[PDB]
Amino acid sequence: GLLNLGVKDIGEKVIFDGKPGYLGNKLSVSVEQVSIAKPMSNDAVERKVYPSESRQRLTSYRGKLLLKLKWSVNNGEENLFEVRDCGGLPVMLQSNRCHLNKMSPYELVQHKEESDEIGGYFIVNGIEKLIRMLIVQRRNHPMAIIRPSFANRGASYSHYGIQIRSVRPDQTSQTNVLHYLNDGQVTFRFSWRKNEYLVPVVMILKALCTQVLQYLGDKFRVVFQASPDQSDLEVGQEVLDRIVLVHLGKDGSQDKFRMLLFMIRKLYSLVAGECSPDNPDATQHQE
Amino acid sequence: TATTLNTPVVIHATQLPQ
Amino acid sequence: TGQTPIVKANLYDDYGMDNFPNGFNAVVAVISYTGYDMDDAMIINKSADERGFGYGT
Amino acid sequence: YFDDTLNKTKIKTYHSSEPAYIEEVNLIGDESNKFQELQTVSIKYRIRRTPQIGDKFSSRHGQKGVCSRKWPTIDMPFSETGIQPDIIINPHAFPSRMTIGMFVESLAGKAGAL
Amino acid sequence: MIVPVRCFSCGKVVGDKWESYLNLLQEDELDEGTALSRLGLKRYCCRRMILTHVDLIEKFLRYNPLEKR
Amino acid sequence: MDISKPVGSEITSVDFGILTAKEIRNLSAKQITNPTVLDNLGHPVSGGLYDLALGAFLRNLCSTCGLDEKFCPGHQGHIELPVPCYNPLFFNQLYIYLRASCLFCHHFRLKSVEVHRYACKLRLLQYGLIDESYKLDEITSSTLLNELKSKRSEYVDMAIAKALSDGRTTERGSFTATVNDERKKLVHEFHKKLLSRGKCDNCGMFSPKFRKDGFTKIFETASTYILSTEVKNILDTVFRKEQCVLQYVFHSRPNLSRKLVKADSFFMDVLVVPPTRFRLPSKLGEEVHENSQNQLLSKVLTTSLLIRDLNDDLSKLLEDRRVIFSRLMNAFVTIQNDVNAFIDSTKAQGVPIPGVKQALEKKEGLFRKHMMGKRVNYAARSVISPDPNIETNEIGVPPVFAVKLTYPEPVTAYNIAELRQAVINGPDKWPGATQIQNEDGSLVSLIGMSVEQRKALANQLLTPSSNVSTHTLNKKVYRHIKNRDVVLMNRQPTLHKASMMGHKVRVLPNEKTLRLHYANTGAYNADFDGDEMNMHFPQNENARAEALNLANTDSQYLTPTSGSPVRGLIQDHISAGVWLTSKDSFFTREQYQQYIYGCIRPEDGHTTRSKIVTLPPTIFKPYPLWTGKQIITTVLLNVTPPDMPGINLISKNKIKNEYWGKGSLENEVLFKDGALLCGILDKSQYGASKYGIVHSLHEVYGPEVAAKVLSVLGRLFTNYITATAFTCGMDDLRLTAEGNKWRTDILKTSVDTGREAAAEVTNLDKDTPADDPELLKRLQEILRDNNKSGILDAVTSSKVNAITSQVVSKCVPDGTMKKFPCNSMQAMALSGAKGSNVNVSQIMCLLGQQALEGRRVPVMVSGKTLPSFKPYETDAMAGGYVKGRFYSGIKPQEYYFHCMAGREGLIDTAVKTSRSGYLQRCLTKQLEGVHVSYDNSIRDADGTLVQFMYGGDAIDITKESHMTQFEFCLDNYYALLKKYNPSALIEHLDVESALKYSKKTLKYRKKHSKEPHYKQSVKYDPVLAKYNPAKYLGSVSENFQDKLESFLDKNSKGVNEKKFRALMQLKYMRSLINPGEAVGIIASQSVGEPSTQLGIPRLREIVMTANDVAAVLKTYGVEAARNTIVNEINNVFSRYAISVSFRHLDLIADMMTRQGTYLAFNRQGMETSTSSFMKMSYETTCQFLTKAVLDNEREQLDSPSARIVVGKLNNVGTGSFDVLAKVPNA
Amino acid sequence: VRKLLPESWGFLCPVHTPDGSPCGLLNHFAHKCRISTQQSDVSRIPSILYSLGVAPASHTFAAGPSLCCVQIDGKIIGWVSHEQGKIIADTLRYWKVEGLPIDLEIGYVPP
RNA sequence: UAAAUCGAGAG
DNA sequence: ATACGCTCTCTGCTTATCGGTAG
DNA sequence: CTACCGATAAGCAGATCTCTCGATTGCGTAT
Ligand SMILES: [Zn+2]
Ligand SMILES: [Zn+2]
Ligand SMILES: [Zn+2]
Repeated sequence: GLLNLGVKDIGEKVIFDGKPGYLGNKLSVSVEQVSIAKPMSNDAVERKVYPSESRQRLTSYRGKLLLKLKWSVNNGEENLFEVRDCGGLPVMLQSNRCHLNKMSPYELVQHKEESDEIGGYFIVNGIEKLIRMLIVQRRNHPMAIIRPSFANRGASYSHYGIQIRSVRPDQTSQTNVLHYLNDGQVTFRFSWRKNEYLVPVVMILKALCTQVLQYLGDKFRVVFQASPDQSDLEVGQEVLDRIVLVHLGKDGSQDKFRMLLFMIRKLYSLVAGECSPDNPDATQHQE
Repeated sequence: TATTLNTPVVIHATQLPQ
Repeated sequence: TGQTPIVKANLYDDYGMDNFPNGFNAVVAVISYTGYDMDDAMIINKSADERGFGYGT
Repeated sequence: YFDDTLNKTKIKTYHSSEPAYIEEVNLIGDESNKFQELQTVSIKYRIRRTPQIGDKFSSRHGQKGVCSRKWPTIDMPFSETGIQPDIIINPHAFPSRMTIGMFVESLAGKAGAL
Repeated sequence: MIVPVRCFSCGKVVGDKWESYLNLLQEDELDEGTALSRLGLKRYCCRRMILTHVDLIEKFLRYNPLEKR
Repeated sequence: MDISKPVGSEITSVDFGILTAKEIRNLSAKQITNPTVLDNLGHPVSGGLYDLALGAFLRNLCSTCGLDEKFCPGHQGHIELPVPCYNPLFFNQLYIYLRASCLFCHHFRLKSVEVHRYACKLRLLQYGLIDESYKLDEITSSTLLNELKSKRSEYVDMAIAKALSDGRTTERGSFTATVNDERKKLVHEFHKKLLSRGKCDNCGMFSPKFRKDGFTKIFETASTYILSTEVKNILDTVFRKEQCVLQYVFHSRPNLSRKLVKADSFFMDVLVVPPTRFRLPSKLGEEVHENSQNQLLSKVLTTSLLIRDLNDDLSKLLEDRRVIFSRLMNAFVTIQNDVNAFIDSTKAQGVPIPGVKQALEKKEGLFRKHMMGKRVNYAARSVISPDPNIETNEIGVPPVFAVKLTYPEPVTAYNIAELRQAVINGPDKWPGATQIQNEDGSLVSLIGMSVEQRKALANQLLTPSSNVSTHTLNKKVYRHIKNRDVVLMNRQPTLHKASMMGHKVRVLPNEKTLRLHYANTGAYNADFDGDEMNMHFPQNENARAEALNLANTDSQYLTPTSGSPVRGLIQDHISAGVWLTSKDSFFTREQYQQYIYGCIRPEDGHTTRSKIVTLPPTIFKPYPLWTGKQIITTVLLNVTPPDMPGINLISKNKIKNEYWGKGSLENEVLFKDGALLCGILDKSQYGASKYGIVHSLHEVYGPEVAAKVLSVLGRLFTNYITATAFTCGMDDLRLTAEGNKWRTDILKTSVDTGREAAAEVTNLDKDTPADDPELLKRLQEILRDNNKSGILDAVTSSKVNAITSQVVSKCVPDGTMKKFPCNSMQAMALSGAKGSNVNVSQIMCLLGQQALEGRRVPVMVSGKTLPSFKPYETDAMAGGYVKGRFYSGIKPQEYYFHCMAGREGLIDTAVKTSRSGYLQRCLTKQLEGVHVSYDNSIRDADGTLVQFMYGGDAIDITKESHMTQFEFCLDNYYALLKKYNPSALIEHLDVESALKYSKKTLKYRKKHSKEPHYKQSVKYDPVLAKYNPAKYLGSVSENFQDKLESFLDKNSKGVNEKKFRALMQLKYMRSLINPGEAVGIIASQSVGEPSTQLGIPRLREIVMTANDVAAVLKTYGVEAARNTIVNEINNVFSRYAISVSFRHLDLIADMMTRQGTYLAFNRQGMETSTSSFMKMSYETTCQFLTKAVLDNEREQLDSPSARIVVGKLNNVGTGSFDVLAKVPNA
Repeated sequence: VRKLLPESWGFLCPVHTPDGSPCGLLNHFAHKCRISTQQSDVSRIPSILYSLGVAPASHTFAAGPSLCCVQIDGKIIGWVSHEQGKIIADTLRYWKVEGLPIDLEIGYVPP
């Protein structure tokens, strides 16, 4: 699925104590299996809870979420495991984690549901709430953009730009914008945590394919929350992994380099008048 | 009791007592 | 008391809307008669809903 | 509910304008190991929404409108066959709104019912 | 939900022609117009009262709370 | 409000002054200490935010007063701040007067000669002698400076003495908009140049530059922080030295109190806690959420305790002193920021809790939500449903409202006939009472009472009072809203004044919806698809008078936007007119008599003869017939008053003379001597049209007779349509085979329109193939440019519109299978009951070209309009040319384009009302007080004269309609002469002098006008400028008199010329705007409401946000700017074909230009205004409150906005005078 | 943003749109438009693309819009001529409609 | 008994 | 178990650093 | 020669109809 992919992408959070340049015990901690089941309820041996009861109880239709951790030490000396629950996670009806996933319309009537009840909506405190679909930029597409907001980013900015909303296999998106400056210097911009960050693009070009990576890693070493164990080169390659075109991922350095080369050429066309801005209002560039 | 219907709003002495 | 549309698209029954009636067929007279409907109002027969037309809960 | 804090019987009331009929009651219990007493009740009432004058009715073409009067059947026009139409819609709605869908739908509806 | 006792427009009692209409459509191969006519429904006001009824109460009767499912 | 409780004292004015610490400590009922609101067990902690002595709190008798929760007004406490801290309101004032000084000399860094010069200039502006000060500047070693100062002081004192001795300015100054403007300019230049002194002049030693990084902190540089007590002491010394110079910078009216202005006002020595009544906790069942003000005060109290403890620790006594000093400094800064947060919720550092300023700043503040627009009592709301049999001046109140709404009628000796039986009825038996308000003010209730006791109470309504003190008053009964009462009906949004009228109430028996007659549809712009509207029920006789007389539905026939009518029957009655007044309409004796009595029932007063009169049958043999013309004639004869002739009128309608047959004359309408002799009643006659029959009846017999005529015409046309129907069908929409063949053959000529137009725009040969790659390439180059495609979108659109017109002309009204008047679609379209020719064209011929913002359908990046069409489809079909009609249906691509156009229309319709309402709000806030004085000169509330003559002639636009309809006036000369009755209009009016001067100036003008306007020396004023048009007969405007003279000189025709001109001039004397008319409000509505329908942005470039006014003002002056303003604010209205009376554009331009500049209608213009409360109630309440309180401004409560805020009667219309009663005894 | 656009030909329902503030924004989908919910197996697409003549990006030495860029799912695959671009675009459509999923959305932006 | 924020609607 | 610490507009104005002119 | 007054160039603040419903209203930690 995708929860497991996402939590695999999350990784570890290494914190070192100060007990005796060796920091001590590594404590590499992560999660490896995230799973849900049908919503049961103990009322010794657990029975089943059906959305008819959830609606009539004025309560939520929530199952149990189980995360199994990886409480490791010293890079694998002892790896304790723990399958901890995560409370009542609401589950949407007619879905493979709901008690009515395959019930026939006769069976649906049998459990007080309806003849042709449709799912798609969660039940929360007995109120039926769905999660409205949204429309966003098309994924993995370097689209020319000319918006005046870029010109307001400061001095020497042009309203021109090349934007992309990359999406990782776990279906989470990171944005990248190559701004064009009046000087002729292009400028990568992203938002790693919540604030804008700008980097010259030739820097990232040479860094993707150790002098720059240490240089680049030293810039973002603190905001990325890299542990003291990780070297600056490691955090630099991690930056080139977790920001630059996360739709190529690891084992994609050369591919990301070619992609950024292409984006630079596209920007040069867009500022030279050989191509037109792509409307994000249109449906031609939307998902 | 003792409202604008039943008491003067402002009662002054025109001159000194006589 | 719902009713099936006499006039209905083919998709009306692909989606099984007949499981959920929405209105009722009524004898509509396009006529300037009572004077109580000019802009957008409309006139409803009294004895029609005295016998259950358009009733709901 | 007889209350321990005051030892006096207190009753809740109906906070609504439209008189209602008690349709159903659900004595919701709590799934706790203790024999916790009944505390949550879901009372559902029905109220009869007989069409009054002023209720918006609409066709499938956007001819929304309130009902000005429930015109008695004797006073409505009657055809040769003797049927008084249940809905009278003023003709002037169509020339500007241009809903010929309603005209053709009325035609097809009479043809289908015949 | 259930068949109306009377036709709304005219007032003719059509509260008994429902099962008969179903039979005449089912027991005998009849078109809808033929069955409606053979029951005594010539005015289109009476014809639409039975022609287009859904009889939803059947779907309402499955959910009986007084009988074990 | 009770009429039997009289109030003597009235607030003359208020003045904005700073409260001082010493004053607070004297009034306060207690000072609060601990930052705990209330301790456990439920009681409030003594000394906390709540207390017994800050107001009775939740069943706790107040200690301060000794009265319960209801009878304790609340009392004010204070917080002893340990240290004085900045007041965030005045931080910019404190930060300008903190700089611009020498810290050693303790003067300003400006030479005292300049400081004294500004002081005397501002003292002269205190008294209004603006020009005298400009000569004061015209005065031009150190011992001579003292003499120069003394000379200036003598000059100023002597000018003041002369002005006060001349009867020009009293002891309290003369403050107005212009003197305020010059004072503001002077002070701003004062401050701008006061910071220009980087080095002191009294002792030329440099000083540090104070640099403020943000509020709550100020830093010095040679960086270094400076304590607040240092700033207070510094500015205290500076103000002590320059008290004489700041006494005239912080004041505008003479400080008769002579109280010195300190620097203590600029600092928060004490915080003031409002009475507990104003911070009561949010109670929601069990939830109790304490006030945000209580939380902020708790925070400040906590900071006070902490900083006091740090101070005490420092008092009980190196490194420990270092840490305690750092902590004490941070306690100072934190309590400063917490005070700044308790006052303002956006200067802080840290979503944030609302501050006391935030309760006022914008909408939903205390000004635009609880003072301007309140929430009213004794009112109702519902949904409107139509109802004929309602008299067009009535509204149908449902029984629910009719039993809820009540009116307090005091019982008299003449009312106990009906109020006794109203009490006997009870609160449910309509009509009846719900309460008895006794002599003692006690409100005895009837809701929970028995009928026996109710009658027993009724038997004592009119008893004598056994109280020596209440002998004046008498009991009141709160009767149900009876049939005689009046109700102010409004329907939001109120785009114009006519949307809030006053109706007489009819108590319908049946249903819960406000039933309203059809005529008022355009007046409220209402429909009946669930529109909701509100009824307000006034509670005193003086309020009944205005809705019954001034806002009465009869008084509202003509909209002041142009004087046009916006009444008249709308949809069914119009077509019933096109049919009933046909030639084919013949009526037997029974039918005609029933139709006549069906609408003019003389049992309530429909007709003015008390016995219906008939008319002789039009066709005698074989049997007595009639005509619809005769029906109209006898209806008019019955409704029109007796002892007066009938109307005479010649006009037209919208139905040509071809739609009735060859040689027909029904298109021209003729009324002769009260009889309808020709022409069909239409939309033009009765409806939203000017100069028709109903308009003429309005102008001749009065407005009430026109209202009765509207009621009877509605009733008659209804009773005629309920005996004869009128229906639209599917055959009405059809065309013959001839028409269809013509339509097809013309539309086949639209096949090559697109290619030829495209080749034309790109300038190639017309005979080039659609596949020619050159044409494709040139269209592609056109594709990216937004203007080359603009001219490719304009020429083709014209061609397809022309082909549309060709189809429409050749098809209709010829090809249609059913012809007029059989074709009910055309019958209701030509007549004007609904729709246009374009609608029946689209229904029968074609939709046409779809417009999306002036251009054609938006195109893809490929060069395709739609996926179905090839790249650059050289065919008008792809562009958006919808050939299909709503009768035959339209193709999917055309359906898509029609969806595009409809969505665009919905978007703009959503935009227009909201976008264009802000401009109307701006205008209405500015021109709220601009009314008509008794000099017939329009001026603001204060008095700053805006214009001298309304529009130049002082003619009311609601009475200007038939002033230049001379032929109409002559035809109905006798009726008008009867209506004016000059018998009693000459015993108190002069004629000879005004007529003489008018003749003299007319002769002088005819002697002149050979030469252009500049050379035309007047030597002779216009009569209006010299003579009062409402007091001297014949005082009339130049253009009116000239047009009347031209009419009398081209039409030489028992009426003579002298009597006709006497009648016309008397009519002009009665067609003058009455004194006290809110001409500003009317102008604002009449310029904003029609603006709903280049366009609105152009308005914003002229009214709100400053050919070009700037160029014409900078070159040609102020009057040229006014003329340009009027011309441009008119021709945009003209292009939309809305008639806009120039008595509005002139008033707008003359209010904008009142300062000689181009004052737009934004906050910049409003800043130059005398009353503070208007500016506070408009926007930026903080800045205007600061400016009001720093000048100790005492606004005189004249603006409409201010008089509401302080609870006094308005200064327009009914309040623009007093009323005093004559008493017989001495 | 709120304007109806021709790019929504069968994806957004033109007539279906709320009236007022949300107009042009709270759209609805055409009843036959099905939004994809899982990944298409494009791992085998380069193989057929290489047979057609899509020269790999590692060994082509190409740049600019002057040449067509063949890309999959957001990563550059190769660079080919424009005419070859038309040929392979239409050919891939032929094969996929007639290994290759049915959700393979092919967009060939021509010069 | 409140008041805010988000959402849904009526004209 | 709970009480206490907390990255989409338009009109102005105000501040600012570079110009001279005139004793 | 310096001081004082303009002058855009940049930065900054406040703004862009009534009415009915519904739901929800805090983590976090050191005891
Ligand atoms: Zn029937
Ligand atoms: Zn008190
Ligand atoms: Zn000094």
